[PDB]
Amino acid sequence: ETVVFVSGATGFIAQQIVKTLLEAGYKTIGSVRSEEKGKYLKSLIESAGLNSNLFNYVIVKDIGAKGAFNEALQAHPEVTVFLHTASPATFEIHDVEKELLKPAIEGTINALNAITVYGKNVQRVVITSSYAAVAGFANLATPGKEVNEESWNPITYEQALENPFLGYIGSKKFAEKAVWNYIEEKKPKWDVTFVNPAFVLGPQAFAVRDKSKLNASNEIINSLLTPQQFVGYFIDVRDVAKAHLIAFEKNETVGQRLLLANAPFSSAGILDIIEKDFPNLKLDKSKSPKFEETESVVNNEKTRRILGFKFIDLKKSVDDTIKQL
Ligand SMILES: NC(=O)C1=CN([C@@H]2O[C@H](COP(=O)(O)OP(=O)(O)OC[C@H]3O[C@@H](n4cnc5c(N)ncnc54)[C@H](OP(=O)(O)O)[C@@H]3O)[C@@H](O)[C@H]2O)C=CC1
Repeated sequence: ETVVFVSGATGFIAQQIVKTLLEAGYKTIGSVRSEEKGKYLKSLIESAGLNSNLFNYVIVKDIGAKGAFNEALQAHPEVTVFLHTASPATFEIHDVEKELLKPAIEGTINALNAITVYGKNVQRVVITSSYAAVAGFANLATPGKEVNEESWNPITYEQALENPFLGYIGSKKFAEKAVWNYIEEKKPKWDVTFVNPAFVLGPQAFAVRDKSKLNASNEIINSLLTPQQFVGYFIDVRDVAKAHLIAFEKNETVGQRLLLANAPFSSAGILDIIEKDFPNLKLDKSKSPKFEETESVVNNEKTRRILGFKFIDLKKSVDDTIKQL
């Protein structure tokens, strides 16, 4: 009876969501940008021993476009759960409002409109948001201070306009705000849950494509193998994926923001792990790091209690990432 729609299903996080849904036996519909991406994903699922009869794809070439999901939800009236995992990709930015904040905000509204009008059987929407909407960064960072599932990044709309880096952060905050504004205003019959991941690391659900460059967050790792250093909170992608299932499965997740952050990390600390665990790689050397004393402290025991499983630690995450390469 439960049919789960997953937007942008070929992505790094979304492929792990799709794999997790199928291991749990859920009928799954993934949106892909092309027939080839859909056939490719189905073949990955087949070659992994999963029941590929549980998976189908729909072609949605442009996920932020007006009405982009209208036809998919006509063709699949059985959808009861909609995991909106993806925001449209962005590239070289010249107009931060028009190229970053606008497509992010309008993309989520356009998706919510289509769900409300065409997804008449949808009971739960899960929004993949971001830890960026929860804690403050750069000069707005609050090192030593606690953030929890109710905290918001204080960045204002105008502050987000200043440069692409803050525009990306602001895009996450104000896209999620658009969802909250849509609920209060239009009062849809479906319930919402948010998953707010920090830096997502870990192995790909199925396959390599190109060992030379992985998804953006995992370039924190592959850059070392291949370096802009980083600091903050990490979360293993498999924990992000499991959290999306709990997000629609439980009643206590309605109106909740699940803070998907495990433990602090640095790029140097990840290099230390690769140095100790992969001796045939003795790599590259750096030193210009940040120290975590720019980061808020995460209190997410509420999330960890709702999720009810133990997170994968950084060593296992990094080890599993390297093994695929
Ligand atoms: N990874 C992280 O650390 C975090 C990621 N997120 C968010 O989660 C989402 C995906 O994360 P991740 O999986 O890591 O990124 P990936 O690049 O691995 O996945 C990107 C996905 O977005 C799809 N996509 C992008 N633009 C469009 C578009 N215009 N029309 C249709 N499909 C589109 C891609 O389609 P194709 O496969 O066809 O290229 C791909 O499926 C992003 O929105 C990201 O901001 C949130 C918090 C942290």
